[PDB]
Amino acid sequence: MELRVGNRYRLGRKIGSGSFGDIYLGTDIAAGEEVAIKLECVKTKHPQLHIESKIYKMMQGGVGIPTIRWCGAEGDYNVMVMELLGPSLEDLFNFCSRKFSLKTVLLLADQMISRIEYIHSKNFIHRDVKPDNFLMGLGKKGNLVYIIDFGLAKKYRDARTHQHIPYRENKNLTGTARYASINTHLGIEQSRRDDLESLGYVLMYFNLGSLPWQGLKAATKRQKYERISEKKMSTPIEVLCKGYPSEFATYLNFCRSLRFDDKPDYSYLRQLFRNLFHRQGFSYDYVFDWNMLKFG
Amino acid sequence: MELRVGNRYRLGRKIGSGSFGDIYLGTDIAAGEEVAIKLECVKTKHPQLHIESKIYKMMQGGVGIPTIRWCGAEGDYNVMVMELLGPSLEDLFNFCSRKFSLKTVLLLADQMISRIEYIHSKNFIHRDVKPDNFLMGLGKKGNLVYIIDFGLAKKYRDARTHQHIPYRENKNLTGTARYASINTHLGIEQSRRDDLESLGYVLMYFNLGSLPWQGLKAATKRQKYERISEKKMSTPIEVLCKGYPSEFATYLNFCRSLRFDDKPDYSYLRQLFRNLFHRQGFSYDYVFDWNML
Repeated sequence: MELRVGNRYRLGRKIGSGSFGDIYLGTDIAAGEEVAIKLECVKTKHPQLHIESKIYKMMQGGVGIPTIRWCGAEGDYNVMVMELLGPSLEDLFNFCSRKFSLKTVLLLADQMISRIEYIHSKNFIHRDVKPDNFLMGLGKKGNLVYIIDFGLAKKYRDARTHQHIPYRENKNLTGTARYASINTHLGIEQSRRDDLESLGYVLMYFNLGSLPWQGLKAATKRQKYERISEKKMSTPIEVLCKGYPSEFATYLNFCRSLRFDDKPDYSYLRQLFRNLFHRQGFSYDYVFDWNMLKFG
Repeated sequence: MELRVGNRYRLGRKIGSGSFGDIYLGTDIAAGEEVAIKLECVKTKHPQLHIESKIYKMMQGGVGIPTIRWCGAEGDYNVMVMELLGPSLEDLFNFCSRKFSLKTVLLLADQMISRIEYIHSKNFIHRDVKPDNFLMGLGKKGNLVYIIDFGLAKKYRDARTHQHIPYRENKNLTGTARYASINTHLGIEQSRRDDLESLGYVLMYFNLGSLPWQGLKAATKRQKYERISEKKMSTPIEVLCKGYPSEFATYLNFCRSLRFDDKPDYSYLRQLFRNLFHRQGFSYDYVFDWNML
């Protein structure tokens, strides 16, 4: 027979995986809406999915935040049902043969910095900023970048008093070593500035095709991240951003300078890229590389 | 047979002397890792080790604080094993022909000011700030400045009431006289302002290569101190910092004006240098002087 979670959610193909497990394609039969079901094995060891849902619900209403359909349990699984979105930026990147033009990077950067700014206004740091955790909407929302996966996210200040978490060393879960900030590598607690730094890397990855510390291929020993850490701290911003508009190097440097508790000047950051956008004479249409690909 | 402390670490070369003990090289036989061993003879008239191990423990979790591995009582000694770290800022200074470039000095100044700030948030004052008490980490943490040696550390306010300690004078000089603040030389009770003033002299030591009171000939130690104090008190900060970015002069001045119980504004003090780092067009890379050799 057919497999249906909840009652209304027809389970489907395994379309991917996230932090708390796998992401399956599903269908709300009682509504005919294709949705995304994420299910974590009831008792793994650290049942973090009931936590992620909480965050999504705190962010509910924000621009570019996926809507949650249902949260609950079904046997050996606790399922979260959320809005199915378009391809991730990684998919689109590969789709474009791993080549984003400056305009698209600038067009994207503007929205990515806004999603990041929003999570922070709600007292949280994302902690795992990568091209996979951003998706494009569908249909009418086709030009809006969405931010997903609040698995490694953390509250960085009291939601009432707004008192920032203290400066100490990390005793938590880390994200992708490839887009990690230098502090993450130094073993320091992550905060607002670190989310923006990784973005600097995501942006440079989109411009470069791949990062310099990417694919070092180390030995069988436990830490390959030691090489990444090194390659990363040894590669100066001026060399990394070589051959590109200074706004990118100026972006990374600024983020590196910020103190653990400084509130970032987001507008300044949006300002750098917009000025460059207007300079190169770009129209602010939401026509991206992947839209032009249909004509060659 | 082989010298084995607590049946866990083999003892090695004495690599120095802490505030009240000797630091020996050690090897966690099991994990093979290199550690640092501090020893205090049980028959000491002024046991501090049990006090110091406690302080390191309170400090645990802070950025740049060394880890204590084990504490044990051997036959004739009390033992405190802690993680071994990299070279100190003195060993690197000397390695670098005793010359630190502006950005290396600024990049360190920021971390050094963070550590002191941290300790103060824990209700303690270091009271012996010098380059020897600052060590770089190992491997990936090799870009992190650590603070060590809490042997002379004193609590400056109640752990609960936060009632700052009383003003007292006629005290004795505590710490290296070369970096000791003018107040320390005047036998005045130490507080937060003193830890930061001394850090000031440490920065200029890195800039200048030597300090105006360093090298005075004297036989008697109190005579030594008397001379050092004289030169120090008689050397204008404006003159001292001659030719270096005013920020340093601004720093020492600020420090020498905080009232005894004043809560230093560590952000302003850091903002000076971060602003200077910025005006010099310095970029944020973790490559230091010693890395260009």
